[PDB]
Amino acid sequence: DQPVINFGIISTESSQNLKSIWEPFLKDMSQQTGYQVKAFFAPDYAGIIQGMRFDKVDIAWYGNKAAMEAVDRAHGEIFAQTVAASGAPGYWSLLIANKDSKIDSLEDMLANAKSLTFGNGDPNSTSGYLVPGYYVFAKNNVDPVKAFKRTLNSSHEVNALAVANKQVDVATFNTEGMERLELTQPEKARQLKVIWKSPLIPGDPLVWRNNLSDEQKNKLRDFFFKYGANAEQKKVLADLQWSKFQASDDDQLLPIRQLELFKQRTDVANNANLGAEEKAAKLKALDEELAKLEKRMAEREQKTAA
Ligand SMILES: [Cl-]
Repeated sequence: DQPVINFGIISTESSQNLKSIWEPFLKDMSQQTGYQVKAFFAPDYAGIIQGMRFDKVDIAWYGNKAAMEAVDRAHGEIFAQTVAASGAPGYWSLLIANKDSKIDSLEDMLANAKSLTFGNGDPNSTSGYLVPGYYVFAKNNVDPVKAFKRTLNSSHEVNALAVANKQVDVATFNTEGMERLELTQPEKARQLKVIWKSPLIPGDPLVWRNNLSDEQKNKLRDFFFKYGANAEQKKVLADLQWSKFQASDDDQLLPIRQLELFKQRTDVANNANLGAEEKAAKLKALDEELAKLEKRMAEREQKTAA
């Protein structure tokens, strides 16, 4: 009758794939903390966020956008951040096409959109939805829900396989998923080429529900920050594509929130269906949120100055 920690793991890949690399880690977490740690999977990232909102998920590995939603809607708090095994300070979003495709660039895709099928990402994905949503779509005034022959919304792994198998022409993806696919399904990775790469996205945070007990919070902090001390733990980390965990907080999300608001604002400005007053009202509201955010960001950068 040892207390249970439900650990949410976002659907970047199939649960079967995730278990093979997550189970050794959760077993170590169980041993070190004295809790029974059980994986919580879902079909999409929303399942983890909503699970946390109703206290079915205690702690989770999220991407940055899902962490933002968890903080805003699911009583979440960031306490740690993953660091790439390579030492990279983050990862990147990709657009992928099949190696046989004549689409070889963002311009080729946009120029030919009406003839193409597009695999968009999970709507709570940073690399799969938000990042390309802004840099590829909003900035170029092309709406993925209208521009293509057909669109889908799928996990990273489902998009990669759909492009590999010639079911979708272009899809969103990311560099961490690519490395994983290269390991688990090299025959599929061999069918893929990268036609676009985003700016750097910061490392994924770990988030807990803020009503977790003090004892659980403290033992979890101790576990994450001390992990990687020996060969066994180093192997676990490497298989998860990490080198270590470091301390973080909700302010990790400030630039993510900025990108989210840049996207929403540009999407509203681009929307030719809106009336003059309806548009002006929405943009005023969004610009006030951006002003408040950028003041907070300025405060944080100036305290690092002085
Ligand atoms: Cl699955």
